[PDB]
Amino acid sequence: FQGFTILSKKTLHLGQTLYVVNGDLTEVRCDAVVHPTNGTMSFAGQVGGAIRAAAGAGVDAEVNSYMSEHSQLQVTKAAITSGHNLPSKWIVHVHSPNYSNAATATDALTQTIRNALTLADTKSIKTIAFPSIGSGNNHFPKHIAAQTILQAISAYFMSIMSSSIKEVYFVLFDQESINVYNAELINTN
Repeated sequence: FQGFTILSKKTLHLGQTLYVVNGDLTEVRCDAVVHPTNGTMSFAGQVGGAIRAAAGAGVDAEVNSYMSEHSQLQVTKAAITSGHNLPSKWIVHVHSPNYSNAATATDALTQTIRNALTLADTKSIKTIAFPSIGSGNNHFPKHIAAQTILQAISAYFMSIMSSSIKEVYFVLFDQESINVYNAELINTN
């Protein structure tokens, strides 16, 4: 519908490629999209509302059933459901931490990203699209969040034998967040 622009692309040491893209996360054709959420797996805010709108009411049944079987999504943890009417096959729901005046806030965000990627590997996901995580309701400053997330991804790929994940897209809707991710990608290797 709206289309996309690729503002930056960078390949990491062992060949995974990260992209900073302007567009609508729910329009990307990829294996998985990331849904930052809370312990009750709500679809709230700009990103969560858009995901639910595009996925359709069918996702509600699946998320509600997931909680019947698995209880709430604990902080830093991830869970996968189908994407329903989304053009991506899976939704990776992640419970990101809130920012706090402690180094533990960035550690927890690192673990959230590591857990999301690890779970995505279990499905042999090849391409995965992230919104800007941690900025917004979780209140991380934008640069700190982007640094933490990009470094967690770089470190993930250097901490496993191999991964199915070949491409990671940061799909951002505002110039401010594009500028932040573009700047931090330069320091991501």
